[PDB]
Amino acid sequence: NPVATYALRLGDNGLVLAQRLGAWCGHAPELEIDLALANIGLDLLGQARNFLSYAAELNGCGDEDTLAFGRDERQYSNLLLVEQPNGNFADTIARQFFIDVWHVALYSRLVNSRDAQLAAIAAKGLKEVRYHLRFSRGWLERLGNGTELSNRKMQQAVDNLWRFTGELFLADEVELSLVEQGIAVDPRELQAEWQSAVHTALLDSGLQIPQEAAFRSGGKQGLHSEHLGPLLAEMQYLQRSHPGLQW
Amino acid sequence: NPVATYALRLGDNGLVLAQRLGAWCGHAPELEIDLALANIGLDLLGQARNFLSYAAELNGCGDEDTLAFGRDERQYSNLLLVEQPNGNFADTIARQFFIDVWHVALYSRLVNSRDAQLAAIAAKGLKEVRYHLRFSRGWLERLGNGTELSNRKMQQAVDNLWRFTGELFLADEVELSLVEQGIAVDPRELQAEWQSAVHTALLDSGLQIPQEAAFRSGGKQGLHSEHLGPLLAEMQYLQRSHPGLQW
Amino acid sequence: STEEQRFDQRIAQETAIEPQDWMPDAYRKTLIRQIGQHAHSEIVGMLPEGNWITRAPTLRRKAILLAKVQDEAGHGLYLYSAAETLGCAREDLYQKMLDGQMKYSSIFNYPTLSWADIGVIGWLVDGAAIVNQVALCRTSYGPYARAMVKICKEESFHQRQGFEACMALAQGNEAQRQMLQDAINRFWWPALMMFGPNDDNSPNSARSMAWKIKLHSNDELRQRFVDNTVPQVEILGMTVPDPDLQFDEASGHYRFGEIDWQEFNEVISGRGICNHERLAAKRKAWEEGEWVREAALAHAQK
Amino acid sequence: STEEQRFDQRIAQETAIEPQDWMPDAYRKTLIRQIGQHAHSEIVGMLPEGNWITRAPTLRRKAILLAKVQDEAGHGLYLYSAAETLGCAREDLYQKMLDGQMKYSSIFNYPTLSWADIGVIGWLVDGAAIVNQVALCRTSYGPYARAMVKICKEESFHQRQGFEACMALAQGNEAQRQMLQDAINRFWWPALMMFGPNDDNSPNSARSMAWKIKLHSNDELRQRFVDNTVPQVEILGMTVPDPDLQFDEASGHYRFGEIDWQEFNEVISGRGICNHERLAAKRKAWEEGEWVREAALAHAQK
Amino acid sequence: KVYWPLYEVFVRSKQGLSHRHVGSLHAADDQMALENARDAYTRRSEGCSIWVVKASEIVASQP
Amino acid sequence: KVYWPLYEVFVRSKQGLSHRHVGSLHAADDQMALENARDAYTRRSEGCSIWVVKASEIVASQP
Repeated sequence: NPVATYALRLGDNGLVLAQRLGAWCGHAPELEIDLALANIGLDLLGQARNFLSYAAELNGCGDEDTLAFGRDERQYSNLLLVEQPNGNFADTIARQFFIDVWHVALYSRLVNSRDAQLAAIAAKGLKEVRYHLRFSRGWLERLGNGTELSNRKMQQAVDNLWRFTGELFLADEVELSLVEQGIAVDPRELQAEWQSAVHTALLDSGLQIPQEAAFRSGGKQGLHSEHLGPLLAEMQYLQRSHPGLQW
Repeated sequence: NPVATYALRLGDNGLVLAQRLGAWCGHAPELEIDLALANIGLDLLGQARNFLSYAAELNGCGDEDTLAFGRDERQYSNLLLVEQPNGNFADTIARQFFIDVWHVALYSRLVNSRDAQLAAIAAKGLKEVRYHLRFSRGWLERLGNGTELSNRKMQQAVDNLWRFTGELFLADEVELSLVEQGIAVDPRELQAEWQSAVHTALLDSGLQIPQEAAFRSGGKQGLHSEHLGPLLAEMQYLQRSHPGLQW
Repeated sequence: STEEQRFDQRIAQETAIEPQDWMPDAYRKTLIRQIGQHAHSEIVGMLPEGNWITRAPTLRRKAILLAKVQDEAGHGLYLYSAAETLGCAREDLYQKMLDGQMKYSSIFNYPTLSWADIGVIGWLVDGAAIVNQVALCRTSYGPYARAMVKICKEESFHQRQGFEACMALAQGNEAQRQMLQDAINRFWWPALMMFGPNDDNSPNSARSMAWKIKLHSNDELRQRFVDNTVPQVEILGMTVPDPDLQFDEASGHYRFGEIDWQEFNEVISGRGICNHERLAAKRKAWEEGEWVREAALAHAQK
Repeated sequence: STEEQRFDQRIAQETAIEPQDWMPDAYRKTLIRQIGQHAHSEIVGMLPEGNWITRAPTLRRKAILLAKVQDEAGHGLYLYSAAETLGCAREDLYQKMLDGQMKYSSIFNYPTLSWADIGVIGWLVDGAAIVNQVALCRTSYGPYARAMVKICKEESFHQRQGFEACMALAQGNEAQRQMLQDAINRFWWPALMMFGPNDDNSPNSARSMAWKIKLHSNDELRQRFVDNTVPQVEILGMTVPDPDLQFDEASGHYRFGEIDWQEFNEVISGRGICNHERLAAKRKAWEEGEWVREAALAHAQK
Repeated sequence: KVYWPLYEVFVRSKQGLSHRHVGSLHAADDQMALENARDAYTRRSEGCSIWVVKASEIVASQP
Repeated sequence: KVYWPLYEVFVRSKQGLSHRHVGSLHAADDQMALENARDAYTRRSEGCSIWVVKASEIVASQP
């Protein structure tokens, strides 16, 4: 049960963020960005499929589709960060950078997991996360250290998302128990790697680390912002209308 | 006899100039120039082989080798221009530019010759001459419009060769008779095309057309500068020592 | 002129025209027109299918659609490069597209009203695209022909995937079968119109055919699409919304009904179902993205 | 280190090293050394053969020699490009060559004293070059290996042409046959020395073999040259200036006499027959050409 | 609003010997062109070398 | 004394579809590089396209 819930959390993060990136298709500032966003969206959905498929195998019933399409928002366990709206390009880039930096720190360590399936999924994911981080860090620098206007938008984007970064290093007893068995990564021990990356990139972009102490958690417990509900209404519609079919 | 002598003159020009360019092998300012000079030398020797082979066929005896190696300087019929020493790179470039411009004007017209073999040889040669002219005109411009020092050397080179340009438009009764039969080109009628090219290139290189009236002829009649004798001593040595052999 | 004659001879002998070769100014311009509008089409074409990305019924079908839309974007880029070899600027022709001074394919002005429409677009719309594009693999201008080769390799995969999505509905529940038929009923004639006007109402054709830009006539390609596709409709157990469709054993072709040319002219002149919405979306993306492009430029310069 | 171990593993698996890959600094430097001196050799190698361009006995043989010397220049350029991928500068290594701080092949310090020497160089000298260079077509550094592939294609033609020039003398007059034998007598041992020192007097060889720069040992290549070439000497009806040369049926190899290693060390240290003259010629070309290079730069800038 | 000049893209595949021109794209700088080429043309394949060159840097021979 | 920077050379043969990198050379400018490439690499073949690019213009992907 703990391993199933842990696995599902990593899948959910990837799934929900993937959904958000999908909304960008054909709406990006340049055709190259359209392509890059869709590529990241696709990688993340691949990761979601992997984690969710394993979670379904661990539970002994269902599949990536039962999990994605038949759970409600109180059962979804994604970080609150990945469910934030796309907002402007800086908001998308802020959200992506915080997540990629975290995925890099996470998958690097989770690839030494005593769970062989978890280690393998993570080994695949890390290679992709490294690409995502280069893109997101690149845009953070281009925007923060761009014009006066892009610098302000990028600072605003960072400020607006900061409170949700606390969940990145929030540990519960699922995390802790699985970490002691050498299976999960204790999210608290990810702070140093994440902070060294993110503080450096924000500095290099000529920007400021928010002084606000990040305080928002609940996603892992099914306690979501009011953003998730409408995301799921859209994501799940057809499956709800026409359940139990092959597509 | 007239056609044989005419054909031999075009071959001799190509042969003697080829010899001169061969001396540059491995002594050029850059490896690229070494290569370019050897390429031009090779084209010209190909042309000499073609004209001399035809002249030997026209006479009913001998071949390109009897012609190149067993005639003395009183029988050679090259322009005096092509037998001038290599001197410095500007001297080589001046000589090459005057000859290439003339070859372009000549082969363009000689490719409409009523002599089918002459027309064919010229059709091949013209394509090569066009490449030679681009190279030589290019260097004329680079040197004349280069430094103060290269500009002086290039002006000196032009001045020093100018007197031999008169032979380029010298007509004799071989020229005239064959021209009236539609076989040869009357060298006098080449002046306008040659001058339009050469005067423009010298101007563009920020240089001066010499005011000296060009006065030197005799090459076509076997009346050469004192340069040819020693060229032939070197060119013909082995054949003279070991005549009538295959190599 | 000698320039003009040399060109006509190069065309006759099937020697590829390359960006540095001389070409009639009308040949250059009709290719900027055609390649540019082909490129425009890849971009606007992201929108009808993209409309369903967030709503796709399974994760597998969602992943396929995401890949397809990503491929379309890449096809746009390939085509903009090719058009630029002719000396135009991507940014300028894009702007003409936004202003309505260049066209894009009539097909993208139709709305996606159900998930079945997505499979039907992959099947029929990419189907029509492929016939057209394979025919252009011997187009006379090299960059264009090589762009078509690169693209058809990727695109035939996605056409197959769209047909497979259609087959799932065709073998599924009654509601799924009905969804499929309705989507076909709505997209059949629009797909046929992608081939362009009739052969005697085609301004484009005279020059395009002569200059070997167009290798087969609009009507020739359309007939070949109908001939190839009717049996695929049969495989799905579906119908065509064409009371006049029938096989002619004599000719060896399907004979099919008359296109609504009045609709087609409404559509290409900006008065179709989604014309305004499509250009609005692309204009909105352009304008709202300005600060990002300016940021990217200001950062590059530093 | 992890860098060092990754490299050793890439070498073991025969994966080509490319300019952007990590490499041990000693590997980088030994390749700048070797590729640079290989390139130097193509340039200095123009001079012994070039010595006979104006004196070549027929127009055909003269045209062949001109092409060959031109090919050599082109081979030099290919090799300078490859060496530059390692981060050195053509101009700097050339200058080291002029000053005597980089070597070029020992063979080019021998004088061309007759026309036969020209055919013998094409045959034996390009012959030895080809064996060495074909062996380097699987050298571990990609740019180098690909340079060897490009070059051997052109060069084997000219080796054949040099052998054909030798055959003309071998089938000609008594004076021609004698000329040929004398040229062989003078160039045989010099050609053998092109393979480098013995395997236990070769500083690297240990590293070069390990890092797969050298695929066969000096002695291995030299033996293969002797085995391949002795029958070609026989074809010409000629002799080898080696009283100790004999076939060993047991081993399946020709056993051959001891190289004069004292001469070889004199030669590579600048005290051969033509060392001074070769470097003087190249120095003279460089210095006298300065104004041309300066002209070319000043004109380019404008 | 940034400039998006034209870039030529050359790729050398994993087992490939030389870089082959595979198309063009518009990008704000060399690093964005690389990133785009990686996605558009190589699909992130391991072992593939990509070269990008601004169009203005290429001089072609004359037809 | 002039500068002789490094140039990369790409050729597309007569019947060839794309430009392939065939080597490097040092030259004082783009036109001299073309001329040299024409001789060194194409041997003046009709119908062949040559591209020269200064090395500094190429950005490679990172190993």
